[PDB]
Amino acid sequence: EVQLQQSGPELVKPGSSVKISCKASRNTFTDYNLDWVKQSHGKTLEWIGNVYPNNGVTGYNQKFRGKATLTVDKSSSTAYMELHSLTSEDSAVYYCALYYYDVSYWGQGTLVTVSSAKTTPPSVYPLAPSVTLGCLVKGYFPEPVTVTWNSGSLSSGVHTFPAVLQSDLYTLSSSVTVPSSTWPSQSVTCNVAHPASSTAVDKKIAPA
Amino acid sequence: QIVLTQSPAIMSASPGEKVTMTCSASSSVSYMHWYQQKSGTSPKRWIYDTSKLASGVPARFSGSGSGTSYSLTISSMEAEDAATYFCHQWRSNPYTFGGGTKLEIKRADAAPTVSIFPPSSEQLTGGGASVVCFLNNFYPKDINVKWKIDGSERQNGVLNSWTDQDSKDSTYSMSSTLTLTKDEYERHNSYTCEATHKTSTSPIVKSFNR
Amino acid sequence: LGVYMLGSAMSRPIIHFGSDYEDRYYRENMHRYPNQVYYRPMDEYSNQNNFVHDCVNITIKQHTVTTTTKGENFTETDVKMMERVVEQMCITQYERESQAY
Repeated sequence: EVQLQQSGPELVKPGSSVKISCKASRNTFTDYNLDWVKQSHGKTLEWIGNVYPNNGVTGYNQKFRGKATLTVDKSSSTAYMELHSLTSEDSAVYYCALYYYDVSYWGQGTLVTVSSAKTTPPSVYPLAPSVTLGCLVKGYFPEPVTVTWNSGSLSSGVHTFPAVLQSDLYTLSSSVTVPSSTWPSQSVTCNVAHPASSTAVDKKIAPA
Repeated sequence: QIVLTQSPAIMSASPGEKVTMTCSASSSVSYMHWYQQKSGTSPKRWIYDTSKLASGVPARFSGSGSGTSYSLTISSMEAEDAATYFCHQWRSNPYTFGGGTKLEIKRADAAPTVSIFPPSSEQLTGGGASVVCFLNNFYPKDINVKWKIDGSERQNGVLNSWTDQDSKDSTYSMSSTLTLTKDEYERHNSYTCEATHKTSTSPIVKSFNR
Repeated sequence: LGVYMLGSAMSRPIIHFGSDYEDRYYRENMHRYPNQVYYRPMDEYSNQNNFVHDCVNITIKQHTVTTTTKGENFTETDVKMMERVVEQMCITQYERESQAY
């Protein structure tokens, strides 16, 4: 019943700093430990440090001293990681992880992209010809974008492909198979959200 | 800095098979922990204190080990278990993770379902012309894609992207996007996406006219 | 407080608890616990366990008053853990008094 909510993705300029949050909700533990862990390019995991949020105590990995600072607002059950003086190697997904004996919860992670590039929104184009439809989400920065279909009512037969990067710009696609007969008869929308620019785009697939 | 080394780094197993992966420490730890991470998700604690299963972890998993050698076993491999597993130690600062074992499942071979789409009228209206090819639910991963614009190949201007192995049916999926300028698109007629694959002994062709 | 003896510093030992979570906690918090013990003189005790029991209670008590003027607080996980490390320490202090001095 306890859950960890982390803050949303950040695009930061090299040299600047950012601060991310991890809020523990419906929690009832007195003394639990909160670790912070970094994941670089979908693979390698590194421990940064920890805080025991209920009285004081704070641990660091030597490698991140001078780079991360861990604190807690124990009035609102929110734990913070300050990241100083960023560079490109600090681009990564950052996780908070709660531990209390048997119990463990991990946050959904916060994507930090360190770049001098400028937030750009995507353009969404529909892909019209069981049968297969799609959405092309092209020319955005930074990651992530999430793609839903009919707001999540369409989950079976969805493929959303990882974004790949062409000339400072990301492009991803998502495809959906639906019964020959539900389309065009029923309304097919793909919903795309780019949390950085704060655009949300609902493009209907109509037959071409 | 206790170093953790996991082997193998990649492993394939058949449904039903007993699978074992090892995590080895450069020095003694008292306990080992293991995490599962699937594509898109955050790691989740799978076994803690060497042999205890976390909540919602299926019974077919087990852990053991002592000193510097620890293993994770699955008595019967299922499609859901395809994922990356990491070990982790809390013996001393800095707490470290292993580099992961990536576990994939063998399945009977399947041919891709191929769909090509022309550029939408929005795209042409503002700048360019992206022709997209989907290639879905195939096994095994090794595929290959060539575009033809009126019988001529094109390598430059083509973004490919693969999914990881599906948890339900253990297939793979790819999209190939050929992107062109409006001008070059309205200068040609026939648009073919073309895949090579173990299943068929001859190319899989999908085309359209403009 | 003039009835107590105070022992010299000792290295705090590592204690093992039966789970990694507790082992890590202890090792991460142990600098907050005492590294000297208060005791009553040896000539009041018949056996080792009675000396250890008093040394434990006296030491926990003084340490919890000294450090709540600082502005520290202790969870109950901390008092249990102090209980275990201070017991060991009281035992070592007993062996100092009776064998080594």
